Amino acid sequence: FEGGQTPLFRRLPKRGFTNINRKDYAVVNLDTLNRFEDGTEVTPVVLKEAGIVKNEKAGIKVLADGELTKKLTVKAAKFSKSAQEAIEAAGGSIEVI
Amino acid sequence: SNGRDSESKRLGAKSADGQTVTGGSILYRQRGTKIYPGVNVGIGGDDTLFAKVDGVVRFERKGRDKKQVSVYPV
Amino acid sequence: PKQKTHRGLAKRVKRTGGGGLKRGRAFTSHRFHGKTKKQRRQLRKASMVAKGDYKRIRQQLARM
RNA sequence: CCUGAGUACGGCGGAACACGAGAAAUUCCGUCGGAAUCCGCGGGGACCAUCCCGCAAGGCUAAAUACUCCCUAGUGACCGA
RNA sequence: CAAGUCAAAGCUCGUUAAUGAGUGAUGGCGUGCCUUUUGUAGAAUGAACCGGCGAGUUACGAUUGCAUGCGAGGUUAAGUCGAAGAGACGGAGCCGCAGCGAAAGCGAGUCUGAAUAGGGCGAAUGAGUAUGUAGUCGUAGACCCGAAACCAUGUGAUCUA
RNA sequence: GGUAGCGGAGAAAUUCCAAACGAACUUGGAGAUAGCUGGUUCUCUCCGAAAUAGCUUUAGGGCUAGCCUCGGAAUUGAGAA
RNA sequence: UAUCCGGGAGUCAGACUGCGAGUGAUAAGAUCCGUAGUCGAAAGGGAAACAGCCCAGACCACCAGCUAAGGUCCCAAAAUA
RNA sequence: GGUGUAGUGGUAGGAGAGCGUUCUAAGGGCGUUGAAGGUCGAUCGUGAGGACGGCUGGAGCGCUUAGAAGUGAGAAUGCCG
RNA sequence: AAGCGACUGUUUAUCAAAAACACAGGUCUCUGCAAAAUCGUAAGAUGAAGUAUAGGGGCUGACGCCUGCCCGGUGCUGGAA
RNA sequence: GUAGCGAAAUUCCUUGUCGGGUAAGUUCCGACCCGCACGAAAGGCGUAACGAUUUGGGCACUGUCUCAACGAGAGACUCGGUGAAAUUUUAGUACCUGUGAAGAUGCAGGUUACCCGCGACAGGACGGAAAGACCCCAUGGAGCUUUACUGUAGUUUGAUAU
RNA sequence: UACUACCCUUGUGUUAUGAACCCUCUAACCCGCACCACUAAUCGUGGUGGGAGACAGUGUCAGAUGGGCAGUUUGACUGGGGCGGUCGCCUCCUAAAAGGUAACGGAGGCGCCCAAAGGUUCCCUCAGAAUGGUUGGAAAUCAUUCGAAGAGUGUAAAGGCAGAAGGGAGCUUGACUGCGAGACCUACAAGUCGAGCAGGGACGAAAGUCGGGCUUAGUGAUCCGGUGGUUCCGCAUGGAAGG
Ligand SMILES: [K+]
Ligand SMILES: [K+]
Ligand SMILES: [K+]
Ligand SMILES: [K+]
Ligand SMILES: [K+]
Ligand SMILES: [K+]
Ligand SMILES: [K+]
Ligand SMILES: [K+]
Ligand SMILES: [K+]
Ligand SMILES: [K+]
Ligand SMILES: [K+]
Ligand SMILES: [Mg+2]
Ligand SMILES: [Mg+2]
Ligand SMILES: [Mg+2]
Ligand SMILES: [Mg+2]
Ligand SMILES: [Mg+2]
Ligand SMILES: [Mg+2]
Ligand SMILES: [Mg+2]
Ligand SMILES: [Mg+2]
Ligand SMILES: [Mg+2]
Ligand SMILES: [Mg+2]
Ligand SMILES: [Mg+2]
Ligand SMILES: [Mg+2]
Ligand SMILES: [Mg+2]
Ligand SMILES: [Mg+2]
Ligand SMILES: [Mg+2]
Ligand SMILES: [Mg+2]
Ligand SMILES: [Mg+2]
Ligand SMILES: [Mg+2]
Ligand SMILES: [Mg+2]
Ligand SMILES: [Mg+2]
Ligand SMILES: [Mg+2]
Ligand SMILES: [Mg+2]
Ligand SMILES: [Mg+2]
Ligand SMILES: [Mg+2]
Ligand SMILES: [Mg+2]
Ligand SMILES: [Mg+2]
Ligand SMILES: [Mg+2]
Ligand SMILES: [Mg+2]
Ligand SMILES: [Mg+2]
Ligand SMILES: [Mg+2]
Ligand SMILES: [Mg+2]
Ligand SMILES: [Mg+2]
Ligand SMILES: [Mg+2]
Ligand SMILES: [Mg+2]
Ligand SMILES: [Mg+2]
Ligand SMILES: [Mg+2]
Ligand SMILES: [Mg+2]
Ligand SMILES: [Mg+2]
Ligand SMILES: [Mg+2]
Ligand SMILES: [Mg+2]
Ligand SMILES: [Mg+2]
Ligand SMILES: [Mg+2]
Ligand SMILES: [Mg+2]
Ligand SMILES: [Mg+2]
Ligand SMILES: [Mg+2]
Ligand SMILES: [Mg+2]
Ligand SMILES: [Mg+2]
Ligand SMILES: [Mg+2]
Ligand SMILES: [Mg+2]
Ligand SMILES: [Mg+2]
Ligand SMILES: [Mg+2]
Repeated sequence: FEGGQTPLFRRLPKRGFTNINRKDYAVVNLDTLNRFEDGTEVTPVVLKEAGIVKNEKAGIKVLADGELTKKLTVKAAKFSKSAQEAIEAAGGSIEVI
Repeated sequence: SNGRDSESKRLGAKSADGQTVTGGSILYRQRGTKIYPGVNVGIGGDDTLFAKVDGVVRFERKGRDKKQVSVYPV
Repeated sequence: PKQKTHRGLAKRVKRTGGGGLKRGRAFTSHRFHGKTKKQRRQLRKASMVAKGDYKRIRQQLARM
């Protein structure tokens, strides 16, 4: 309250809306997966059992920030293109649940 | 009646002689060109002087009785 | 009872990564013939909430 | 052949639903009008089609839940005129 | 002489025995306490005095700091067992680790934009979380007292009309 | 014996309705509200203000900045004379 | 000592003196600004007494000394210099 | 722990250190050879305050550490006596 | 002798006894009887166990002489294309 | 704006002007009418009687007064008994001048003053009683008014049902 | 042209239907109308007559009226308050040679205009005085000289401008789009200037200038609605509604 002066919230405009059908995915940034033994199969079940991902919000999305150093048969809901490149270049294999 | 006036606008110099300054800075606000532009200096719609590149501000007499601003870089 | 979130702020700001707040601008609704185009294009660009204002509204939009 | 008729529903006016008529679904009250029934009916937040789910307008139903005038056994980093 | 203080004669006593106690002629200086005020000795306010009582607390949340545990994993809630306990179980859920955008959506990038442009917000710079504790804020009377008043029951014509 | 408070009665004055009636008394909501006055209790140490700007159906109130304090931090040491 | 980050405030009634201006009657212990000081929030010494003037900033003790403004015939320390 | 330098007026206010009260857990100890409380003392500590004695009194109370608070009164035209 | 009110009465229990209220009288207006008006959710009741020479409401206020002009406006009554 | 009244319970100017009353009359009585701003049922003009009505004059009467004096009784006063209250920071509670939150018992300078009481008075203690009722403020309250706003009970009109 | 039928406008009728309206009926409703019974009852319930009558009354909905009643509103500044005046913005002075700086201190303006009064390229320089000359004057217009600004600059004042920002003529529309390092001011919200980049252009031979005007006023939040576009969303799906 600014003393009757027009408050900051009131002098500004509302913006946007919310999409009820929004898909918010749980993020795995490619530096985690250096954990797992090469050749194995990464899944949301594996990630949850390890404790990496506790909230599979809408599905796992994989993103490429860190450097990958393994072969991995990774699978998820969606991959980013840089992650596809990095995995397939290391020698893994992308799938989609 | 007489009781009214406008917001005083903060004219006059804003950068000093011998002062290094960034490009795009402001050197002298004014209404009417009480000081002219010079080297590496422009002039706005409101006759305000601004340095186009870095350098030290230098004010100079433009001959007898008119003044100049200049910005010589390093 | 837990805090109540100021919904009029929740509709008018957004958290960034440093915790700061994004905001729409004012002078951007209905009266544009009185404003130059530099103002219009510079006001369709969002800005950030002030230091002293965040000091005043953070308790309201604490978590949001 | 039957499967709850002046009923569901609709109009007007009002309420309760987080929801202040608002795009306002759903539920209920008053008033007036007013369906079909298994190839049927209602819902899925205006609404139409498709799909899915269910079958109102008849009734009952313990348990977990709330509370202590009271009774018994007691307890307190509660009081001590 | 806001009544004391400082110095001090005289007199009388003798201690938690140490530059002792009590009294005090006389002299110097000196306009109480609180509140509220630019400013009060105040002829501005309060208090007759004594004694008791009598005002920032708690619950749930938020945030900051300090401390501890663990650490890009930190943690359970309800409920069960069990001293009205600790503890164990309980991973549902919460925070953080990835953001950007109104959103679709993309993703260490994203949005704006025709745009490899520039710019904004972010990352490479990195540390959070559970509990306790203290400061502060919010919702609840929220620090204590204090209105005239408002509303909803009821009671009253033994007074008076 | 009758009229009772969103009222009654009134040869009418704002008058009377159980010793203050421009709306009785009592109980409850209720610890109403009070930007208003009064009060708010032990000690020492370190540091130490303001009575200004702007906006305010605002002007004896409040919000931000300014002025104070405490903790952290870094920076070509910017500060003061 | 400045800056940045964060916690906590309080302050928005100011007064006088000197200088610079306005309003005023170049009157006001008037009013409103600027500027500096003091008070406020500052005891002490002088101005008889006297927040705001002149000197000066109380951590304590001393029956020690040197000075400030102001003073030296008595009250009342110091020169009837 | 010591030497040196510099500083230590203070309201609102911020920060840090404490004294005291009641209770609790533990440890330890003191009380009919006289506890607490009361009262007088010329005592110790920088302060809050803490002991030791004399008389009264007649049964519970200290000390160390830590914790929890109905934790400290001189003012409220305060309430009760 | 003058003003006010015609009169007797009533009035602010507890600062106003009055020129204020009432009063008989006058005038206007409404009301045909389940009256009108009023109390009350409604029943029911007063009005009235009355009936336009009765009742209700407004104004004026004994008695005497009088009571002028204005229906444009605001109301009311009636009307109607 | 008529009749009628008119410095009026109405007239400011105004103690209007004139006359009467008085030695002297801002009041009173009677006329005038520049009616600031009378006026006809918010009734106008007049009116016998009436009035704890208001106003002015006169006679009588007197302590109202000139100008106080005396007496009586109750209290006050002394003694005995009994026994409150308001108020109250502490008080060994002088005066002038000045100072100072601008009006001092308390500060200064000077002066005066043996200690303690009794009866009386009431100048001060900005005395007591009472959180000023005048004033201003509160984004206070209450009652009241209305061609303020928004509504509503009733009244009325219509549609529909019975 | 007769005549046959398909028939079509227009206005007459029969029948069935739908409304509106007037009268009539009685059987609903009603009667503080009478009589009988319950019953000793001015209640009430029934019965029989009579009257009114599908009206009234009641319910719902709607319109008008409605201080009869209720809840509320009824600015601030201010040498007390009130009136006057003022409240937003621009310019000067005050304002004390940076900036800022108050008063119910002094003076004035604004709530627009311009499609050229913008941009660019090219060109030009004013006011007044003297002299002379017809109507023609004190003064129109012409010519020479004097002429440094004594003019003009859309509009107030200040600052500035004669290397023009003043004036005139061509070509145009940069009075563009996305932006924008960085600075000024700033409590916040806002405001101001801005080189430079990219796209696509104007003018000009080209340099190069052009993101309105000579600079500073010509304006106001959010909410709420409206219009156009959109590659956005669309409550299970597709749409739609609606955002
Ligand atoms: K609805
Ligand atoms: K003494
Ligand atoms: K914490
Ligand atoms: K930690
Ligand atoms: K000081
Ligand atoms: K106490
Ligand atoms: K009329
Ligand atoms: K007259
Ligand atoms: K008159
Ligand atoms: K006296
Ligand atoms: K009121
Ligand atoms: Mg406002
Ligand atoms: Mg411009
Ligand atoms: Mg828009
Ligand atoms: Mg339905
Ligand atoms: Mg219905
Ligand atoms: Mg008891
Ligand atoms: Mg006791
Ligand atoms: Mg004294
Ligand atoms: Mg006092
Ligand atoms: Mg007192
Ligand atoms: Mg009320
Ligand atoms: Mg009785
Ligand atoms: Mg009255
Ligand atoms: Mg309540
Ligand atoms: Mg001086
Ligand atoms: Mg003054
Ligand atoms: Mg000064
Ligand atoms: Mg103060
Ligand atoms: Mg001093
Ligand atoms: Mg003082
Ligand atoms: Mg010496
Ligand atoms: Mg001497
Ligand atoms: Mg200090
Ligand atoms: Mg010191
Ligand atoms: Mg004890
Ligand atoms: Mg206590
Ligand atoms: Mg006491
Ligand atoms: Mg008279
Ligand atoms: Mg009478
Ligand atoms: Mg009488
Ligand atoms: Mg009386
Ligand atoms: Mg009358
Ligand atoms: Mg006369
Ligand atoms: Mg008449
Ligand atoms: Mg009259
Ligand atoms: Mg009349
Ligand atoms: Mg009369
Ligand atoms: Mg005085
Ligand atoms: Mg004096
Ligand atoms: Mg003194
Ligand atoms: Mg006596
Ligand atoms: Mg008094
Ligand atoms: Mg008062
Ligand atoms: Mg009747
Ligand atoms: Mg009202
Ligand atoms: Mg209210
Ligand atoms: Mg005011
Ligand atoms: Mg005034
Ligand atoms: Mg200046
Ligand atoms: Mg859909
Ligand atoms: Mg759906």
